[PDB]
Amino acid sequence: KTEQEDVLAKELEDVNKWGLHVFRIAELSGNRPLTVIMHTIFQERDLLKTFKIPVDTLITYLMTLEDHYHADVAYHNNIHAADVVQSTHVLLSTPALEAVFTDLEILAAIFASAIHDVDHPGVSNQFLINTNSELALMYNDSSVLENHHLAVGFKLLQEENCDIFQNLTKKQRQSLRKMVIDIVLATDMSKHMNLLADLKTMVETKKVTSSGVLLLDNYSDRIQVLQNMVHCADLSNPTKPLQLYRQWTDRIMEEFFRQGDRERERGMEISPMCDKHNASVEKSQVGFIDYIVHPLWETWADLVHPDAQDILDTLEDNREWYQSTIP
Amino acid sequence: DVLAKELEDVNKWGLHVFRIAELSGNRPLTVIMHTIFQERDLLKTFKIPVDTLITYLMTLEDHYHADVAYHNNIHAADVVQSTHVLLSTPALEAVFTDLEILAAIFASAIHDVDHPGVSNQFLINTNSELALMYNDSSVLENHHLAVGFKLLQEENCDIFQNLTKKQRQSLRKMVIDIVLATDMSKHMNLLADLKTMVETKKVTSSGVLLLDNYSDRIQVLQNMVHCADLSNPTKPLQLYRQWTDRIMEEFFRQGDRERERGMEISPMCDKHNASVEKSQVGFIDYIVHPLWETWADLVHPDAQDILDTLEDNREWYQSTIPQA
Ligand SMILES: COc1ccc(-c2ccn(CCC(=O)N3C[C@@H](C)O[C@H](C)C3)n2)cc1OC1CCCC1
Ligand SMILES: COc1ccc(-c2ccn(CCC(=O)N3C[C@@H](C)O[C@H](C)C3)n2)cc1OC1CCCC1
Ligand SMILES: [Mg+2]
Ligand SMILES: [Mg+2]
Ligand SMILES: [Mg+2]
Ligand SMILES: [Mg+2]
Ligand SMILES: [Zn+2]
Ligand SMILES: [Zn+2]
Repeated sequence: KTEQEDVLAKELEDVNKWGLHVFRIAELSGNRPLTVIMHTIFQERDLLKTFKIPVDTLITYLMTLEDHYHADVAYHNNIHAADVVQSTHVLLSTPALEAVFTDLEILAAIFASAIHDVDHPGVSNQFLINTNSELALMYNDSSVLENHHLAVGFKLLQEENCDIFQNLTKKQRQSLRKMVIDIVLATDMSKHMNLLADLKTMVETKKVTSSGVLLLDNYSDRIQVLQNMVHCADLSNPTKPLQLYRQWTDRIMEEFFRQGDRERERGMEISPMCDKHNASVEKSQVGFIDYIVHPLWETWADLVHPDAQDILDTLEDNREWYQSTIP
Repeated sequence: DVLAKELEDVNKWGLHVFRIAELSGNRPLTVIMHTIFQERDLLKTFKIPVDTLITYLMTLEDHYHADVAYHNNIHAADVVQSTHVLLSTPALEAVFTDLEILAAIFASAIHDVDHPGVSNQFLINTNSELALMYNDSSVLENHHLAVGFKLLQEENCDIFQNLTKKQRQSLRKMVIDIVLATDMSKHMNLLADLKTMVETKKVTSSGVLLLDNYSDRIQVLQNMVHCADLSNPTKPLQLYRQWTDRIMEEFFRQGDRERERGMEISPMCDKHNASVEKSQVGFIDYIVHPLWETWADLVHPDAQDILDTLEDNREWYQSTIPQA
């Protein structure tokens, strides 16, 4: 749903697959990967018809949302947003979750993924706190960027011909709003340990039908699975085909080193992994996997067993790549 | 003058704050904060220039709204002064650092600044910019904090300028934790934990509370400022009556806006159907007494007189309500 001069349709055939080449999509779409992928998912899940979303309204909002991801930020840009959307889209389709979620809950998870880093400045919450930024002042040092991402994502609905939720009922809007806020605030890394703990508890008390489909009894259960799902998608780089992962790693190091440069310039202690003069990119990816990504994904794999087995296997193959390339 | 005479009672529960408002040219927050900072020797302890302090206070007080009947500068001054009294409760003697004392008092002063006179729920329900900015979570309390700290940036307003970097960071953290605890949606959880704190509390031989970690310390300051926020019905009846007038005027004005917007009118906000007596009794019964009873437990017997007044005031408001 954007001028492309190409196609693009061949690549988009993998939109239902892990390891869709999102960088290729960005190139082929004129750097509109978020609009393209979102538009394709909404058509495929029939969400326009279900929620009576005018298509030109959808594309107008997406283009505006995409414009508020910063082009000069190496990792937290429209491609990452497109990536987390598409990954969530795939996770939602997992067999163990078949017919578990409503169309509104599906819509919430996808919308949340799309806005979850919008207007990201390329620095961390802690950098913003430490430098007494207006944003950290606004949000009292609490989930500073995640609060902002939500505010922007919802505020953009008010731009001309941009309110994709105009035909939701008041109650639907309220519920969707609550769910999106819950999901995006859960992408705050400071909540990771708590989220994982609660995911492990969920796995332990897992209930499945005969077909091995999860049974969730209430909002707490459903929102918790959605929170962890989008958190998994946000943390999915190392579980992707290696060539994708390698580029994601290049981008986050570029973004991190730029923060470190800002810290160095202001005589601040340089943050962990943000010192380009003293970095161990490969070692850092292995620690990332060992202490953050594998624990999470092993637990997700548990919840949806064996739906996520190949992802766990790739994660292990990718861990070995970076291991084998430590100098 | 007469103001200096009224301010002699600044260390006592039931200070006539309305009188101080009148006599100070409607600057109760400024004069009471100044008085308390002198009293506790805060300017000396924290190298705060008096011209700075006053400049900040006047700006802060200007940012309370004149046309808001309850949530204005008089309420701010009242919570400041009540917190100030509670801090000096015997059970808490030499428990808190001067920084923690500064944090509680500063928190109280800013805790409702720029209040628009309507509730969080109203702001959420009318899709306000404030609720949009803060994702429906502690909407006004986040706002109060942001504005309160932001005013420090004004010309000659930075009263913390001579705090060490660690001091400023610690103070900022404590003030945030305290003002967020004034969100009513956290009341039951705060109360629930306070009861458990009380159940397991430790005291020295001298009878003073022992609070070993930050979690316990801030928990007590959170509930202290929450009690001061909720202290109207524990005051002499002449004062309590005026507070009741004001909150009802404020609530009915919110109800008027809700009616004009075709919205369901919020509980106790309909000028046509509300009973002040029934409302205040319910307020004491389900919110104020359960909290103050727990506070009185914590510091027993320090708060018994406060609790007695509360129970008298309850018995009083319920006397004109027919009952079986
Ligand atoms: C391909 O590499 C990464 C991809 C993603 C992340 C990562 C960690 C947490 N998230 C979740 C979102 C989040 O909360 N943040 C908060 C902030 C701490 O930085 C993160 C970047 C964003 N994402 C980390 C990656 O690498 C590590 C960072 C230095 C090398 C190891
Ligand atoms: C003198 O009367 C009152 C004085 C104070 C309060 C009161 C309740 C909660 N607080 C704590 C601060 C707060 O959180 N809020 C959130 C909002 C719900 O309304 C309150 C206004 C403020 N303060 C209530 C009083 O009574 C109400 C009028 C009808 C009976 C109830
Ligand atoms: Mg193919
Ligand atoms: Mg983020
Ligand atoms: Mg369950
Ligand atoms: Mg308040
Ligand atoms: Zn992200
Ligand atoms: Zn208040």
